[PDB]
Amino acid sequence: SDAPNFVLEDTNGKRIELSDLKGKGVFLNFWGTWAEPAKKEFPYMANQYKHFKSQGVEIVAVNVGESKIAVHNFMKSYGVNFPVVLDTDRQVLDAYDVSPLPTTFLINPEGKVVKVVTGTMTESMIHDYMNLIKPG
Repeated sequence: SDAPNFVLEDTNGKRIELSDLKGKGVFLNFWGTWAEPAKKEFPYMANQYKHFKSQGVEIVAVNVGESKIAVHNFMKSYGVNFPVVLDTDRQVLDAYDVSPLPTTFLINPEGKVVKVVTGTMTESMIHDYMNLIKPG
């Protein structure tokens, strides 16, 4: 089931289009700084990303319309090492029909959504999901 495309700037004004990431598996995570799960889970993700990045899985944590500073702070606080983008006026969110928050979409290399993950993730789970979508 096809994944709605989008273009947002990450947190250094750098333009990211979802369809550019064809070939790679995409851990598409929707989040806000208020969500207590993302405080638990971002360190897990940064940790698994050390492993999975060069296996061809990519993470795109789409923050849900918060200001640039709020995000940068949260990123620093939780040692983020992975691409975060800003959905400033919340359109991508609506495009994706999201809530709960967080919500993760697992997108395979062809670009279809293989699993919608909602609620809580163990690092253990995060790892499995990253397997579920990696190219090899």
